[PDB]
Amino acid sequence: AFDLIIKTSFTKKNDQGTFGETKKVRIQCYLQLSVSVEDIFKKDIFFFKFLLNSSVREEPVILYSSELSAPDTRNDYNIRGDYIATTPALITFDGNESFINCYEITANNNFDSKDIFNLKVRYNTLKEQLDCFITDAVLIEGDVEWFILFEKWKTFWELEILKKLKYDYDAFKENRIIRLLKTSIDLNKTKSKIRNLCIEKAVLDKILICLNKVSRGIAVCNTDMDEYVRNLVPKQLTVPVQLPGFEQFFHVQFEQMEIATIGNSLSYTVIVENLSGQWGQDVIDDGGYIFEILSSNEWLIHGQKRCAIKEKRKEFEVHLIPLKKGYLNFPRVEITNINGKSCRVDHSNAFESILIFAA
Amino acid sequence: SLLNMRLRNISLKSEHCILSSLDFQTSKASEQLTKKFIYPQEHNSFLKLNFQEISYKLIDGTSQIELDPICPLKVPLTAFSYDSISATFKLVLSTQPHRVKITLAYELELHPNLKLPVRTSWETEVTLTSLVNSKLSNVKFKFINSNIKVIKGEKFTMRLQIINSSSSPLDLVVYYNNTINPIPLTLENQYQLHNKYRKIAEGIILLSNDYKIPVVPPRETYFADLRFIGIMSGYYGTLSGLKVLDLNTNELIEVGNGASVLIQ
Amino acid sequence: SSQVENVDWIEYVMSKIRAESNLHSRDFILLLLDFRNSWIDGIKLNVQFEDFTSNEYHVEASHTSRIIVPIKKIDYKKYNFENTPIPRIYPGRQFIQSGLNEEQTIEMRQKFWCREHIISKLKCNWKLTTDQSVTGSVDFNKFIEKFDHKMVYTIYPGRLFYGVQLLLDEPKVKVGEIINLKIITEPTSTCRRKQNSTVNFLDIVIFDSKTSKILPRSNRRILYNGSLTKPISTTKVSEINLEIIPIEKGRYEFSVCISKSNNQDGIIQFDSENVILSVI
Repeated sequence: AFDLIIKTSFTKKNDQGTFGETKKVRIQCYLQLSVSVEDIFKKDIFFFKFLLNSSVREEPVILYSSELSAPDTRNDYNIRGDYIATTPALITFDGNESFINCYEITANNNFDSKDIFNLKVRYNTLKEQLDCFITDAVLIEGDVEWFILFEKWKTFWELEILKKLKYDYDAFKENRIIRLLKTSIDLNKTKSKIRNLCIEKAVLDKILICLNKVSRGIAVCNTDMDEYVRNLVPKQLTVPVQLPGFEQFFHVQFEQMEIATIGNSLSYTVIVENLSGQWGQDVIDDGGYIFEILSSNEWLIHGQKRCAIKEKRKEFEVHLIPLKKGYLNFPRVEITNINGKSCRVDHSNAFESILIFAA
Repeated sequence: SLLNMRLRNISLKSEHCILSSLDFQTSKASEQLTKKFIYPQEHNSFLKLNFQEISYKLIDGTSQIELDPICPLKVPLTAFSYDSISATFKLVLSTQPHRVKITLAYELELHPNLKLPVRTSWETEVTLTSLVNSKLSNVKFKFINSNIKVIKGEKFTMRLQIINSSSSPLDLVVYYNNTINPIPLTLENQYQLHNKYRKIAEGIILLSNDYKIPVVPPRETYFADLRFIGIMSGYYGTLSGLKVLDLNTNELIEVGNGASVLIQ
Repeated sequence: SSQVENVDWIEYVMSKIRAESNLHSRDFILLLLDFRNSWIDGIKLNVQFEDFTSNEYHVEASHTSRIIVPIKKIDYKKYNFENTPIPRIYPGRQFIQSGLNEEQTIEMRQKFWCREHIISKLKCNWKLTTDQSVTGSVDFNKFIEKFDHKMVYTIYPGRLFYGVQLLLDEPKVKVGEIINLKIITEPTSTCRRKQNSTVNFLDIVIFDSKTSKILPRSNRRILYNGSLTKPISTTKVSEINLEIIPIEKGRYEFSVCISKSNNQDGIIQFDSENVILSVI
């Protein structure tokens, strides 16, 4: 956050005096919201998975919408999975509050790993959304005869008293109480601060009542504070995200040829095949694309544990011997190039357990 | 060399038999040599090994006896570069490690005239819960049919065979508690633990609760025949809850660890 | 399953749900009595509840035999055990306040009426094996001890804070086919007075059924829009919606938990309502 001095030197048409003030405002340049992308492949359907979050320990934020806009380059894919929030959705810095945002992409012709996608998430800060509630629902509620008199002190109230109110966001989260932290503001000092400037006695009285109420903890929880966001401009964070620069894309399927006790093998036929045709890059059946089955402490392999891929559709029988008692996952498989390259593999049976029942 | 190989034997005490698994791959020496000498001009070459015999022979003194593999392995097989092949053998296990020999007869196929043969061999040594015991006592417990699979709701029977040889008879009592144990942690682990406890508590139930085992005279056995019924499909590996307490010193031995019920 | 109907209680409960197929098997409870015979000769038991009868059980001397008799759960919506004083069968006497505050006199009242419910409807009969004309009966008033904290929950769901309910559109979907699920949560009389607050959270935790381990909060198998953890009120029936998208073939459980606050410990009730779905 940085300070910044503005100064105006403006004349006037009707008046001759060369007016213009010199203000010194603070600006919090740190971006509140944070987004981390995760990518998912499956055969011919792609899946984006964004973990929205906050980037300040003591500044929860609220989400309105995160509709993933497609690029404008061409008549491209049919996105789906846009989220429009019926009510503002809370989100903290960390904890068990992972606000996932998932999108399903299915192609029409193929994928090019050079395009872009713009998220365009609209958010707002809890501090702003909950300061508006106090400054509109506790001071000037249901009155115009009051507001026409109070409005001459508007911008002072929103810059020299309200801005310093540090909140008990924990209390709001847990019990939904609008309460200040104990060491927030010296009540006597801020009570004195308003006297020096001239003020209508009624306005001083009502602001005193409001400050006392906020310090005593008005605690409307869910019956309200969904109507006052209407007059708060949100903030956009249109962020670009790009598909990965993978070179090749295989998928591997473990057919179960022809429950299963320990020490007796289960036959399988693995089918590795390169579905790179539907991802822009043409197939390359000559690269150094060793494919290996990572035997673990709870499985054992018999047959070809590793082989170099040099054909579009490779397959070979492999036998699996259990070691552990029961309900084991399949062994993992990996395909890492030898020279310098990287690729990706869709293990179709990645999450599929097998029950081993001894004797 | 160009067949970097190892033997990764692992023991199955439950099966009472050790599985010796050998695995051999063409090595980085071959990876260098194929570009260095075989086809330096061609961009990316590959070896052409052909295994004509893979033999596992257990040996001692003048004795030398082969051992067959677990699964069918075609003897006259091929092999290219970056390849790794594994095979497994079973053998029964206390204070005398075995002695084995692995022999690999193969031959390269540099052109289909020149076939450099090899007979590489080496030998080494085979180097590396269900029956429960009672604490502060001698008695031993084992279910006769430890692993049992049945269908949902059909009552089934076990036989908790007992060995007692300590000094004197006992009046131990076996019972199953269908009460959710108290959890002690993030919610992602707390509810995992609670799901485990709840399934244990109200999955399987005993038709012979508070079955006072009548008498077990010293240096004798007993068949505490139990009867069950399941109501929630799943796999109750080492089922808890079934605990037996002795009315001599208030033990709480977890005798239920010797059962692996599976109700569908 | 339909194969295991040789046994009387399983046959009865399956028949009841089939005949009245709107309710679900979780609306039943076993009782698990255990009759121990002290008479020297063998006895034959027939036990009865409101509509059904058990088959003959031959219990011999000094040997216990368990009886799995099913009972329908009593709903708190149409009995009102909260404000119902314990009856004094000798009316007219000097009254002395028992010194029992509200939070525990309500508990004792609930336990007493819960016990009294099953006494009036459960009965049984004798047949001595030697002579068949020595019939008899058993009262359970002077056997059944007072209920306990654990037994109150299962037979009286009203003791629980929230009566949640789950439902899927179809319990059979294809890979990548969208499906939304709704949670209907209504608080109970216990929730309306046991706590001074306004909001309680709930989580929509998921299990793999076969493997029976909780999936991670941020997993590779189920995709959804919005946090699983959501607020709900403590005074009105609330409907929550989620937009599940399965990715991997299998079957999932979708349990629920309800907590005071996002404070690690402090979970109100570990709810048992779950609805299993299959994706293939």
